[PDB]
Amino acid sequence: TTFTHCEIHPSMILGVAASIIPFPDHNQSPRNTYQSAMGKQAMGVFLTN
Amino acid sequence: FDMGGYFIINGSEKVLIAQERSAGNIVQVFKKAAPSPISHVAEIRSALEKGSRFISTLQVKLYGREGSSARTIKATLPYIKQDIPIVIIFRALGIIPDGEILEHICYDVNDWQMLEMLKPCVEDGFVIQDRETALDFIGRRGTALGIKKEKRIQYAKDILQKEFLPHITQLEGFESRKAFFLGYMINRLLLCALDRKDQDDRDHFGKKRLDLAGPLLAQLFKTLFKKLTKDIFRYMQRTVEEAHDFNMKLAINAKTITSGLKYALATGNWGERAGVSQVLNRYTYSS
Amino acid sequence: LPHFSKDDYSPESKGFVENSYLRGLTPQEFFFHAMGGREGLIDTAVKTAETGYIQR
Amino acid sequence: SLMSCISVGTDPMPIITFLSEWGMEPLEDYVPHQSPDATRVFVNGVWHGVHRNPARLMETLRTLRRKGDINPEVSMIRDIREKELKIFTDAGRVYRPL
Amino acid sequence: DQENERNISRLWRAFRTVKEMVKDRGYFITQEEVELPLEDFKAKYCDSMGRPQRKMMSFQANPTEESISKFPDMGSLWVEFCDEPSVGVKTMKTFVIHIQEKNFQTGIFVYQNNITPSAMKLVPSIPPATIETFNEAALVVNITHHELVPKHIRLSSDEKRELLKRYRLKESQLPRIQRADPVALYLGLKRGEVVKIIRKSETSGRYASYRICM
Amino acid sequence: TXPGVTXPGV
Amino acid sequence: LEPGHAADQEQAKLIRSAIEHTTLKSVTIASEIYYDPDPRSTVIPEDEEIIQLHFSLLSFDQQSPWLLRLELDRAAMNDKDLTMGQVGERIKQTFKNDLFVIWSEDNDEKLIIRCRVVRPKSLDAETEAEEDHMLKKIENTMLENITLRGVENIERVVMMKYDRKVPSPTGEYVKEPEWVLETDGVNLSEVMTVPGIDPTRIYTNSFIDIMEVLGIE
Amino acid sequence: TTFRFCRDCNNMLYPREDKENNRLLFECRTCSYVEEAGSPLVYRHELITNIGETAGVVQDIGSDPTLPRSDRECPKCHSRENVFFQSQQRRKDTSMVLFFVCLSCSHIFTSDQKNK
Amino acid sequence: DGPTMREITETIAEAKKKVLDVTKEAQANLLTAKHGMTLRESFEDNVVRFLNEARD
DNA sequence: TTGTCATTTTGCAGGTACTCTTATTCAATATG
RNA sequence: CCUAAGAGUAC
DNA sequence: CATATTTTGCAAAATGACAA
Ligand SMILES: [Zn+2]
Ligand SMILES: [Zn+2]
Repeated sequence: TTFTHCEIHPSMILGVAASIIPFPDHNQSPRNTYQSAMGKQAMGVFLTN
Repeated sequence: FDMGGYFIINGSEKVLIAQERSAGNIVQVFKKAAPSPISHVAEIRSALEKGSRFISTLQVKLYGREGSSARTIKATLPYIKQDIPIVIIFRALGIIPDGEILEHICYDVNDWQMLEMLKPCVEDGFVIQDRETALDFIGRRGTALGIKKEKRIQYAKDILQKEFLPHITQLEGFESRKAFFLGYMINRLLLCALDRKDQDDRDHFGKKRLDLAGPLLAQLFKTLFKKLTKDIFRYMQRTVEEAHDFNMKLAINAKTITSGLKYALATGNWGERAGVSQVLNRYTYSS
Repeated sequence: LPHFSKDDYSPESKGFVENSYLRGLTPQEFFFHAMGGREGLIDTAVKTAETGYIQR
Repeated sequence: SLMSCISVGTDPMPIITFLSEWGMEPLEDYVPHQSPDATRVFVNGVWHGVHRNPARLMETLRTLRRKGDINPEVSMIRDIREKELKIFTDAGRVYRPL
Repeated sequence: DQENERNISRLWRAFRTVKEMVKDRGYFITQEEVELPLEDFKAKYCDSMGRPQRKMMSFQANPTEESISKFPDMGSLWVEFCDEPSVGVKTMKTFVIHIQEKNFQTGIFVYQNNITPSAMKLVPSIPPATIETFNEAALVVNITHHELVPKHIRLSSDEKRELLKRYRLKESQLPRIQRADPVALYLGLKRGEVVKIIRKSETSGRYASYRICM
Repeated sequence: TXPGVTXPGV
Repeated sequence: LEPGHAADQEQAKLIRSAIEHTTLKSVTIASEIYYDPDPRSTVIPEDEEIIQLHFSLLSFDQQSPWLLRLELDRAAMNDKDLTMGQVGERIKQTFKNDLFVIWSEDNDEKLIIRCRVVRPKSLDAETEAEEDHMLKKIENTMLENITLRGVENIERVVMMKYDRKVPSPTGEYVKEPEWVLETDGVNLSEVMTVPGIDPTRIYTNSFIDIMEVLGIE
Repeated sequence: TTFRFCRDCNNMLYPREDKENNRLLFECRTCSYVEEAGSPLVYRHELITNIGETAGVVQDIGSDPTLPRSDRECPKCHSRENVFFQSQQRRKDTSMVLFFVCLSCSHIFTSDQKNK
Repeated sequence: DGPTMREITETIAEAKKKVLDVTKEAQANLLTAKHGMTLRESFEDNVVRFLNEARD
C-alpha cells in the first residue's frame, strides 16, 4: 500500500480493433492478434451516408 | 459518425500515419561488440525546435577494451575529421585546470574508480595547456582546410558555438553550460562502463516520439517556404541587376507551396520517407 | 510493469499465468501472454523467410 | 490504445521561470563540491541547473500542473536514485490518463 | 622432474605413432616394437641423467615382401628425430645429404618446434628422394585410430588404372583429397595417387570410396 | 558477412 | 575418459582441472601498487610475515622500491585445484628472474602475491620515473597473457553423467555409466593430446576443426 | 587511491621517486609544486568491486513509491517498516542479496549470511 | 470438477511456496551457483523448472 | 638478404505464390 | 502501357 | 504563344616501417 495512481480500467490497454473481441482474456494471444487484423476486413456499414 | 482527422487530396481521403522516431536531446550510452576498439559510446541526437531544425549527432566514445590500458575518451565533433580528446574540448571551452575539468566530469570526490578510469584523458591532453592552443588544434583537425592559421581559432569558435550541442544555445557566452553538459555525458558513459548502470534500452517507449500531422506538415512547409523565399530573393536579385521594375505578384509563386503540399499528401513520399500518407481505409467503421 | 514494486522476482511479477483459459487471465497475465504470442509470431515470420532462403 | 494521447508541445519558458522563482540554482555558478547532493534539473533535455530541495520543488510543480497552471501534457519525472529531475514539454510524447 | 616425465611420455607416444605410421606405409616393422612399453623405451632411448636422446632414436625401415610385390619401385626409408628445439639450415642440410648418399627414396624428419623457412625451401631435394617433415606434437596421438577416421589403403598404379578403367572415370572425376590432409601426410600420399577408403556404412555393412590426391 | 550477415572475407 | 577410468569420478575431476583454462583475472580479487623504500621490510603489517619468512630463508640491492601486490580469492583457489605455490611457480617461469615474486602460504588468512621488478646494473636517470608505469604494464600483461593451467580457447568445462550401451561379458548390451566432459570453446588439437582421456572417442561440434585435425573423411 | 590536486594551479600530482630520503613524493607537472605522500598506495584496481552495490541511497530514499517495503528487524531501531532493494551493481554475476534502509534511522543493513 | 480444481490450486500454491523458499535462499546468499553458470542463472533455472513441473 | 608486427581499407543482400488501389510522368526561363 | 509506393491473402 | 535545357556482421589484403 504505497500507490500513487490507479488504472481507470485495465480494458483500456487494448486498441480499437481489439476492443471488439468478447472475453479476450480467455483466448490465446495470437488469436486476439488474428482477430485484430481480421476485423478490419469485416463487412458492415462504414458510414451512414 | 464520421470522425474527421484526414485530408481530401484530389478527392481522395488521405491519412497521415504517425511516424515513430527516437527522441532528441537525450543522452544514450551503448556497449559495443568485442571486435570494435571502442567499448562504450555515449551519443546525443541534438536538435533545436525553434531554429534551423537540423540534426547534429555528438558521440563520446571510450577507446580500448576491458583488458586494454590506454582507455582514452574521444568526442566526435561535427565537421571535424578526427575524434578530438575530451580534455582538449574542455580546455577549448575555457576550462584549463585539470581539477576543474574533473569536477565538471565527476561529481563525487570519493568516486576514485571514475578518476582512475579518467586519468588517461588528462594524460593525453597534457600536451595542450591553453584554450587558444586547443582551439588551434581543433581548427587544424577541421575538415574545411581553407582557413589561415590565425583564423583557425575563429573557425573552431564557430564550431563550438553554432555546431556543438545546438540544443543548449546558439549564442555566445554559454561555454560553461556546454562544458557542464559534456561532463554529464562523460559521466553517464563512465557510469555505464563501470557496470553501475545498464546500457540504455533502445526499445523503451518513453524514448520515442510520434510525429503526427502537425510536425510532419511543419517540417515539409518549412522546407517548401525556404524554397519559396530563396526563389523570391533570386527574383529580387535578377530584377535589381537588370534594373527592371519590382512587383509582388510576379515575385511570389504560390504554385510552389500548393504543388509541394499536394504532392507530399497525394503520394506516400514525404519530400521535395515513403508511405507517410495513405489512402484512408473505408471498408468498415472500425477499420 | 508499473503495477509491481522494484526487484520483485515472484512468479506473478515475471510472467507466470496461474489461471487457465477457462478462468481467464488477469490484466498483467494478459499482457505477458501478449508478449509471448508476439514473440511467437515474429519467430514464425523469421523462420519461414529463412527456411525459404535455405531451401533455395 | 483507446485512452492514449500524443502531446502537441508547449513553450517551456513559463516552466523555466517557475523553476527560477522557486529556487533553481543557475548552472553558470554551480560548483559541485559545495553542493554534492544536488538534484540536476532538466527541461527538454537541457540541463538548466540544480536544486537543493527536489521534494518541495516536485510537490509544487505537481500542484501547479494539477490546477492547470502548468499544461497537463508536461511530464515531470523525479529519479531519486540518480538524483535527477526531468521536465519534458516537447511534442510527440504518448501519455494516458490515470 | 614432472615436466621431464611428461616430455618423455609424449616422446614415447610419438615414437609409437611413428612406428605405426611406418608399418602402415608397408614397411617391415614387427608388432613388438609398436607396443613397446614406457619402461623399455626409457631404458633404451633415455640416458641415466633422465634426458632422452634422439640421435640414437632415429632408425631405418625397409619394405616388406607384400609391399615390394605390390609396389616394386619403393625402397628403404629413414626416420630422423631432431634434438635441438629449432632446426637450422646446417642440420637439415646434413639430413638431406645423408638421405641422398644412402639412396633413400623417402626420409621423414621429426622436429620439436619448427623448421626455418630457409630450410623449408631446400626440403625438396633431387628426385626421386622426398623429404617429409612432422612435428612431434602432431604425432602424439595417432589420428588413424579415431573411430571417425576410416580405413585408408594406398592404391598401386595398376590398381589405379583398373579403377579408372572399370568406372570409365577421368582423373578429375574422382573425389579429391588434399595433399595437406592429416591422413594424407600420415600415409605419405603423392599427387595423383588414389586411396581406397573402407567405411562402415549404416545402409550397407561396408562401403568403399576412392579419393585422389591433389 | 555473407552477404548478408562478403565472407568473411571478400 | 579412458575406458579403465571411465566411471572414476576423481579421475574425471583431475582431467577437468587439467584441460580447463584458468587465468589470474578469474582469481585475483584486486591489485595495488605500493612504494616500499627497501625490499627487506614492508609498511603493510598484514604481509610482514611473508617477507620475514622469505628473506630469512634466503642480491636484494637491485630491486625496485615499487611493489605490485595482488590479493587473490579464497573461493577461486577452492573451487579449482590451484594453490599459492602453483601460481608462484607459473609467474616465476613466465617472467624468468626479471621479477622477484613472493607469496603467502595457502593456509594463511589472505592470499597475497608481492612482485618487484629487478634493477639492472646499468644506471638510468629517467627509467625511475616511469618505473611505476612499467609495473602497470607488467600487471596488465600478467592479468591475461599468462595461464595457470589448462589449454587455450577453453572457456569452461562441465562434467556430465552419460549412460552408454556396453556389451556385457555374458552377451547382452547393458547400460553402463560414464563421466563425460563438455567444454566451451574448441582446442581439439591440444585437448586430444592430454593424457588420461580416450583420444579415439573425442568429438567436436566444430566439424572444421575435425576436418583439419582428423581428416576430410 | 584518493587522488589529490595541486593547490597552486589546480592540476594533477604524480608520484615521484626520492633519493635523499627514499620516499614517495608527489609533484606537479606544470608549476613544480612538490609535497609528501599521505599513503604508499598509488594505484588500486578492483577486479571484484564490492562498493557501488548500495549506491544511489539518498536521505529521502523512502519517498520513492516504487521501492518495496518490509517489516524486517532493524538492528539499530528495532523498527518494522523499511525499504529494500537488491544490489545496484549491474554486473551479470552479482548475487541477489537484498539491502534494507530504515526510514527512521537511514541505516543500511543486508540480508547476507556469510558476512553475518 | 471441484476436487480436481482444488487439487490443482493446491499444487500451484505448493510450487509457488517452493519458489518462495528458493528466493529466500538466494536472497540470503545461501544458494550455491551451479557449475557453468552464475548465481542468478541457477536461480532462474530452478524457478523455471519448478513452475514448468507445476504446470505439468 | 630475411623474417615481423602492427595499423588502415574491402566489399552487400536479404523466401514463394497471389489480390487490390493510387500517382506520376522536369518546371520554368528563353528563343523562334 | 511503364515505373514507384502502399494495403492485404496463404504459408 | 510553344518546345528546349538545367541494421548487420570480420577476416584478411594492404601499408608503413625495419633492423640488423
Ligand atoms: Zn601546480
Ligand atoms: Zn532503523
